[PDB]
Amino acid sequence: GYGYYRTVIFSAMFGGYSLYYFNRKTFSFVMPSLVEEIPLDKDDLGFITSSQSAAYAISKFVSGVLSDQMSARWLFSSGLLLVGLVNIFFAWSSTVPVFAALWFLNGLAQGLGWPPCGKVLRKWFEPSQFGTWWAILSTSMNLAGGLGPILATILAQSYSWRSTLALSGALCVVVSFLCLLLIHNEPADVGLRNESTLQELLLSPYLWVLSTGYLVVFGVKTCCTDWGQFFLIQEKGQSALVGSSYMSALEVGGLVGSIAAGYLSDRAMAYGNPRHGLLLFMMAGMTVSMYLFRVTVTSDSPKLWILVLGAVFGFSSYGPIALFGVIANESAPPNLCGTSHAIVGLMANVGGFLAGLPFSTIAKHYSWSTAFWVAEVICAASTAAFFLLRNIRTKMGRV
Ligand SMILES: O=P(O)(O)OC[C@H]1O[C@@H](O)[C@H](O)[C@@H](O)[C@@H]1O
Repeated sequence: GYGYYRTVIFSAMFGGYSLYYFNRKTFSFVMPSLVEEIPLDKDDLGFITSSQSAAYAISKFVSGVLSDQMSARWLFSSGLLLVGLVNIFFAWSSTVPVFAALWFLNGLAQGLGWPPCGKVLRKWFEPSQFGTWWAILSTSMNLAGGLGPILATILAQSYSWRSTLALSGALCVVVSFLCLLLIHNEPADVGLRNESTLQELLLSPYLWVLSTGYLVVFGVKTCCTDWGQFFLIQEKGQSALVGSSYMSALEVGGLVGSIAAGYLSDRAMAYGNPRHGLLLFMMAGMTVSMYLFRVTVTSDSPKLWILVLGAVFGFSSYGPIALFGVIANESAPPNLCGTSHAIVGLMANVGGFLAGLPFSTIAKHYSWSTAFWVAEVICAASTAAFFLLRNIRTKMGRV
């Protein structure tokens, strides 16, 4: 029965997480213009991305493991300020080692944003709305990623990427203070108030199936998101604007996938779970759309086909992520939640890392088309393996 605190703190969290994701992907968008200005090869960008992904994986694992020695409001503000500062210092730089270092510091700082977001969510809300509130808050990433790719490309006509990065850093710095002044860790303003072992958890042959299902989906999604603009600009003849709009159309369907995965899971169709069929259909759609994008798209093709393929791929790729997040927590052994998700998140992050330097060097050796061929083959093999392996124990922890 509290008022206006829920609104203020929720808006603050939305803004903060939007800025985090916008900074990471603002490097992602300025990559082509940086390549045009600074003559970077095909394997330095992958090196930078891989370094950032590894740093983010380590930071996220550490922050998930240690989530008690914090105030949940100083950590958030410090992370936002550090991200803004590293972006500002990234704006004024030329060489490759500096880029890699200043982006391994950004990836390290990026791990302190999400873990403290739940420490206020669990305390400011009744436990009957946390499930939907998590899903509502998770769309900030899609909102931030569906606006940047087109905005930066359409603004770079008269202003260089340096101005964009500097302004993004300044905005992050200011919103750091604006969010430190508003977020409340726990309700204390006027006065408000409310067997199992690791051996038996790692040995269950379902955690690794879920984990590899996630190292494959996340790696494929990250590789496609990061290199679709380059695949469109080079090889097949399309302008830079069409390539940028592919990413924005990818996140437009991603928002629908995350917010409708839960709706389609429990309803309609209802060991195993009554979501494997939907998950397999989503994976098959992700493979078919990626194959069609690789083959059908040519120099002469209406942009509507490209946008439709991007939206379909986004919908087919952002659904399994939410499905995995739900299923891992639901099938986790009792009193082992959180630590049953840290491993899954760590392997998803390492799969995202695998789509950096190795993908870049595969493309550099032969072509982009071969790299996407390998990605499609991997996805198809994983889908077939999932389809063959359904009746396995999903009650890990004790039997
Ligand atoms: O993928 P990131 O950058 O860790 O974003 C955090 C959230 O991203 C969502 O996509 C996952 O389903 C959540 O479980 C996760 O916490």
